Amino acid sequence: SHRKFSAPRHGSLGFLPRKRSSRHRGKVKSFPKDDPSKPVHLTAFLGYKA
Amino acid sequence: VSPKVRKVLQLLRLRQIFNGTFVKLNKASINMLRIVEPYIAWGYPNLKSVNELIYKRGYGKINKKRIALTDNTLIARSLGKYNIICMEDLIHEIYTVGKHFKEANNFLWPFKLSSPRGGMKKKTTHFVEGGDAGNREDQINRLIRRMN
Amino acid sequence: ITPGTILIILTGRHRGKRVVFLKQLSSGLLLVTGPLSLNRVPLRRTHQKFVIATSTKIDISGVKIPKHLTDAYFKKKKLRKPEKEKYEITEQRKVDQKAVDSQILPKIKAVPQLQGYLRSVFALTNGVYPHKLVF
Amino acid sequence: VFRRFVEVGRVAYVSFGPHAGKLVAIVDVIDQNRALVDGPCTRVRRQAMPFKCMQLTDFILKFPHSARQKYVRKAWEKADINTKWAATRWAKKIEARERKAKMTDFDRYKVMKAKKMRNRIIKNEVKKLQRAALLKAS
Amino acid sequence: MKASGTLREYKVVGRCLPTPKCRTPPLYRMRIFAPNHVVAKSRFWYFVSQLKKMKKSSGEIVYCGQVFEKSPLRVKNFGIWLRYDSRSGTHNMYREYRDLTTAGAVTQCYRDMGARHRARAHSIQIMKVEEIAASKCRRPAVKQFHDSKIKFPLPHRVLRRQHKPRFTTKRPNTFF
Amino acid sequence: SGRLWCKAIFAGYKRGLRNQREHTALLKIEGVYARDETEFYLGKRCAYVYKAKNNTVTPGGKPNKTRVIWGKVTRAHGNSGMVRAKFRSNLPAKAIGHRIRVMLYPSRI
Amino acid sequence: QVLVLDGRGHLLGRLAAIVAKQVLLGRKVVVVRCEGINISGNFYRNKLKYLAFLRKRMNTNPSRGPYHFRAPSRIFWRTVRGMLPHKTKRGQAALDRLKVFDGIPPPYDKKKRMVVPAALKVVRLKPTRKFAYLGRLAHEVGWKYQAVTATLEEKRKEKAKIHYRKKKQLMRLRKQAEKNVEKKISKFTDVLKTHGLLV
RNA sequence: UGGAAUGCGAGUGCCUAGUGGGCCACUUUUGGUAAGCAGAACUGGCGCUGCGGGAUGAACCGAACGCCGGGUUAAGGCGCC
RNA sequence: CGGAGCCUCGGUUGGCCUCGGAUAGCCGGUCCCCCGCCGGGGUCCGGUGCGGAGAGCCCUUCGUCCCGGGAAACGGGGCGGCCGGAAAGGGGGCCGCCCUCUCGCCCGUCACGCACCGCACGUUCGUGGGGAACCUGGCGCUAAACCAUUCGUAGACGACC
Ligand SMILES: [Mg+2]
Ligand SMILES: [Mg+2]
Ligand SMILES: [Mg+2]
Ligand SMILES: [Mg+2]
Ligand SMILES: [Mg+2]
Ligand SMILES: [Mg+2]
Ligand SMILES: [Mg+2]
Ligand SMILES: [Mg+2]
Ligand SMILES: [Mg+2]
Ligand SMILES: [Mg+2]
Ligand SMILES: [Mg+2]
Ligand SMILES: [Mg+2]
Ligand SMILES: [Mg+2]
Ligand SMILES: [Mg+2]
Repeated sequence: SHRKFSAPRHGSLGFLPRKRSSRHRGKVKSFPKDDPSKPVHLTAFLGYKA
Repeated sequence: VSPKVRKVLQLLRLRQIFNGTFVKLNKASINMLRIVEPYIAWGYPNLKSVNELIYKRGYGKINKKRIALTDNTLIARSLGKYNIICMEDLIHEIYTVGKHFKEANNFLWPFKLSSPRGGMKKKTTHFVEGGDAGNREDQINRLIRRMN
Repeated sequence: ITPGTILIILTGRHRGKRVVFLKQLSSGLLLVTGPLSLNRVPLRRTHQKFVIATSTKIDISGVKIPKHLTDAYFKKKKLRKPEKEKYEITEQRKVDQKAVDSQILPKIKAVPQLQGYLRSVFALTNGVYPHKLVF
Repeated sequence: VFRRFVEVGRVAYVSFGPHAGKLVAIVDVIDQNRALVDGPCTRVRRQAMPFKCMQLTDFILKFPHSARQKYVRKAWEKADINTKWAATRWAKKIEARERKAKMTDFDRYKVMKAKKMRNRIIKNEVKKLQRAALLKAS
Repeated sequence: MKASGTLREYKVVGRCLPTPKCRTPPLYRMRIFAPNHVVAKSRFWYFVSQLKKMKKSSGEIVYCGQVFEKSPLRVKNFGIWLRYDSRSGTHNMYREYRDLTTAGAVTQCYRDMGARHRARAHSIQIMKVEEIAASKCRRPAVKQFHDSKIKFPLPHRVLRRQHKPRFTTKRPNTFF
Repeated sequence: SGRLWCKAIFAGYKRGLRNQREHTALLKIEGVYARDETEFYLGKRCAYVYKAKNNTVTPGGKPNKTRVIWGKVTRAHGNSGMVRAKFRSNLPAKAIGHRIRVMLYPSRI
Repeated sequence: QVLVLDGRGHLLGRLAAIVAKQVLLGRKVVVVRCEGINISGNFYRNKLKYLAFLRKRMNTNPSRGPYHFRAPSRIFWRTVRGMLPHKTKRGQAALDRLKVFDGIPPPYDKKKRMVVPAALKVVRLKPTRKFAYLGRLAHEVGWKYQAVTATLEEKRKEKAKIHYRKKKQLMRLRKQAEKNVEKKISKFTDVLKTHGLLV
């Protein structure tokens, strides 16, 4: 039978698996799309959380 | 097989599939063939069919045994009292339906014929419907060539 | 297979060679000659079931084959082993080879390129199927 | 764009069927799929024949539709379609196909030798032409 | 009846068996299109039984014989009058065909009635077959071939020898 | 020297859809793609030639690792040029999709 | 040894049935330009067929299958696998004898490609019927390398054209060479004509 | 002139187990809106029965079975599986 | 990088080194004319049941000897260099060389080879893949990983930093 009163599901299924990251250093999955008209520049950097 | 068809097929001596016998036609026998119509292919054989049926596949019922007709003495010892002393007399008594067709024909064991080479059309429906059952008249000879 | 036909041997050490048919022996085996000088096949018996008879025929009607080249002439001779015993080409066989070769060979050379044809060895290759071609 | 048309008198090469390899003339068109054709000078009885087993040739005879065989034979001879066909490249290609098909093993050997020397002569000439082409550019 | 193969035209003549009342019964004749004569005789009895108090038991076939086409090398138009049973009623039809033989035109009808109306041969009764002049034909499909200067090409010829070779280096051409 | 056999593939065994008759093999012969071209090959010897770990004798030769199962073409099969072949022992099922020599003897030409 | 087929202008299911029967007879096969393959029926109804296929997934764990490959080559690969006994050792060996490619990568780009006229769209379809492109189909269900495959295909065809003009020139010299040596090869030419090799 | 055809060797007597839940299909058929429902007639089946086909299946279609070789079939089929 | 064998695993028994494509249309030449960084378009000429054909092409092998005729001579075989290839990168061609032979191909002459006496697994890819070793010379290389210890950005234990 249907559930009596509706409710949104808990958590997001978009962040599965809820596992330990395989890398300690954050990985840039997607770099910004290159625009040839722009002057040469870098797109990322590493900092430490003070 | 239904009880009435099963009895009539036994009187014709067609107790097995692709078994063959000669039947002399008349009101008595033609109505029997109508009963077993869905179970038989029949027609009118020609002199060649009688020849080849009796030469290649001719077996005598001699002392209740199936003896191949490999000698004329086999025919003479059983049907000699009717003047039937050779395979040619036997073919003439069968083909012309002589006065002793009954004796000469019961002497012949039912012909064990092979499957029809080249296949059938449809054994479950009548010949006139495009099948194989019932009376096909002279067309039986075509069937005999492929089964003999 | 008529006398003078060029056959293709299909079995034995001589498989693939093209020989000249002489006659059928009384035992039914075929008598053929290379000739020896063209492909190194001597006067030798062979079964007709193991030859492909081509449509190439030479006229050897005027060739005299010695009457003594019979079945018993070619029958293998037993050799005893007690080391090994080897086959020795008898001097008679060499004389016999020349008698027949010295007639057939000039008849081969009357047909252009026939001698080269009998030097070559038959083989199947890519895209060549026996059922398709004419010998 | 089209050049060859099914019409009364069009001469067609029969490619497959009982009369494959023969020339017939379209005497009449029965329906979308069949034509009445005739082969008086090529040994084909007047009969119905599907368009599928036909290849149109460039020859057109002039006779009325359904004119009886006497006149299909008459127009065929006036145009000498038999020698005209054997003069086409189409007929020669068919002939070349079967000359090759009947090659005996000995014949095959002689072609293999002749091809061997011809190919070398042409190749050696091709090399010389290329070198001369080098001088012109240089 | 099965319309197997190409049909043939048969001339079937039959009558009632003679009796003391009528020692010479009249002879009835029908045009029967059938695969073989054995089927031809059977259909005859199926039709006369519909028109007369007659059946195989009380009558006999006097003559069964094929009617050969009289002008097999001529192109004709055939009008066919037929009745047939659809799923929900019976209908009379008139159809036209072009052929060389009358039996060939009837065979085209059985394939055609099966194709366009899902009609099995056991539900079709050919009543009449008449050769028709070009000026009397009604169906535009037949009439478009009444052109003494008929000409048309064969566009987009489809390769029918598709497995010889099965694998090839060059793509087929459809223009000839 | 050169090849003297026709190239054939061991397509499979004689079978229905749920019964397999391993005493008969179906051979696909190179270039034979109709039933009308199979006539040349009927009765021809067929050799399934393979190699094994242990050495074995050789007629007119010294022992090696080559082995053969002999057979012969017995009849055509279907309309597209397959032939039925019988062997002195049923072919192992590991041989499906591999080469089967078809010799040019016994010669009828 | 290997049978290299070109996927342009072939109907998906017809090529697979022929390709499946070839690998089951032990023949290695390579099919290139799997994005050039065609499917009969308009594009939208072919798109719908795949989107329905995309809805099939294990309700409790979609990671367990079915796997919905978006590359045209893998779509064709999965179609050939559908026509094989791929759960027996025999059919898996057959499936390893097949290689499928989007575009024509090396070394097959410098090799001759066969076609299957029994699967060719020009031969098998009526000219009016609608058909789809496996590439556009693939691109619109998540395939990601349509532009790069086409951009690389543009480079390949450019080189092939250069090679072809090199080949046409070598033919012109061959015809010209034959004229120059026409005298020396007359006797050899006759043998070829006499037996049909030259017309 | 053993008085229609066809086929077939018949008759007869003791002792006797298991069974006595059945169920299904063509046709006919009662009750019920109907039911893979309840109840009948005829025949044939399953039960007791494998085998080819219907992908799969008690009953459908074909055909019934000693252990084999060759040939040919039935019902069904012949893109690939 | 450059010798014998020993095992083991197999299958195979010439190669095709490439336009793009249209299919109610094509292909090849012609560039005399028009455009472009030798390529494209036009004109015209040829083919089109594709013959500049995958119904195809290339290679074709018994070996040697002797002397001829055609073919080559711009030739075969063989040690050093410059472009050239990236989608999953080339033991192709080009130029030198000092060497190396006038035989390689075709048609003839001349004879010979275990001619093993009818008989199968023959004939390649074949210096095949993998594993041990035995040698035998040339040039080179002398690392990490895991444990243990420590950290707490980590943690049930492993793992991780
Ligand atoms: Mg809700
Ligand atoms: Mg048969
Ligand atoms: Mg029934
Ligand atoms: Mg995704
Ligand atoms: Mg009880
Ligand atoms: Mg009940
Ligand atoms: Mg109950
Ligand atoms: Mg029970
Ligand atoms: Mg029972
Ligand atoms: Mg049963
Ligand atoms: Mg079902
Ligand atoms: Mg059997
Ligand atoms: Mg099936
Ligand atoms: Mg080997």
